[PDB]
Amino acid sequence: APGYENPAGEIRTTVKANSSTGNETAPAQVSENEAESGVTVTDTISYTGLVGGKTYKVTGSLNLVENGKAVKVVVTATAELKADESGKGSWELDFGTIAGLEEGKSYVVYESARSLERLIDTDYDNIPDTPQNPVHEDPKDPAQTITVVP
Ligand SMILES: [Mg+2]
Repeated sequence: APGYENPAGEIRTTVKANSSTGNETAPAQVSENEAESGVTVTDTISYTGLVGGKTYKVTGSLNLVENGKAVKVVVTATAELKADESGKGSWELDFGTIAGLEEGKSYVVYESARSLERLIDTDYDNIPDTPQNPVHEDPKDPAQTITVVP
């Protein structure tokens, strides 16, 4: 086949819980009363180095964090999303309305964006043979974290 330069992708994530958004410094926060009432959780996935116009199966997980480690999947969400023509842009993944988040606990979002098509050449025959799949799985990323406060 002709010249095939492998795409090299990166995804970053920002969680929103009700009206609170995580950032580089501090997690999103919801009160115990908000947690009892059901928390709307959405995650923004900022991507670069994807293949323009290609569809990615995005899977997200909301994870209980203890001692800086993800110890329990609370909920997952999934959608098939198209990369912008430039291969850079953002997606929104809607987790819906989450019950049972506990006061004093932190929860972290992970994202996996896996192309439907084979876009990575693993064997240098110039033929792509495996999906492109950047991930963001940082249990200590405050931008992906929700903390329940009194
Ligand atoms: Mg190949």
